[PDB]
Amino acid sequence: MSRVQLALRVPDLEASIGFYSKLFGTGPAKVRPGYANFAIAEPPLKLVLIEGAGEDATRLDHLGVEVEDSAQVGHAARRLKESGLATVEENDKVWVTGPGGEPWEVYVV
Ligand SMILES: [Co+2]
Ligand code: NA
Ligand code: NA
Repeated sequence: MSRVQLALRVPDLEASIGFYSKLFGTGPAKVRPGYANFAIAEPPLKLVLIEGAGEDATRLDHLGVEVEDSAQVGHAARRLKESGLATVEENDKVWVTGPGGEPWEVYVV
């Protein structure tokens, strides 16, 4: 259906991969320099780890909703705009930002 994407900026990518592998009982789906992600079935979650630049603590990088196909992104894009939110589309993604600055992407992988 759809799942939340949580992207964390972490000070230690390697330590974070080990921790999350244990927490969710599954290994990362993608690993490359400075980046890893996990595709978790239960709870439905795309977890993204971005290595920080000498960061002192983990912080939120961005948030999102991962959907099945482009049509769903388009539907979300139109609904969000009609609701009065300012949006930015990529062509597939739509971006909105919350009042305290937290960015959300609605996207298809
Ligand atoms: Co993302
Ligand atoms: Na979810
Ligand atoms: Na934060």
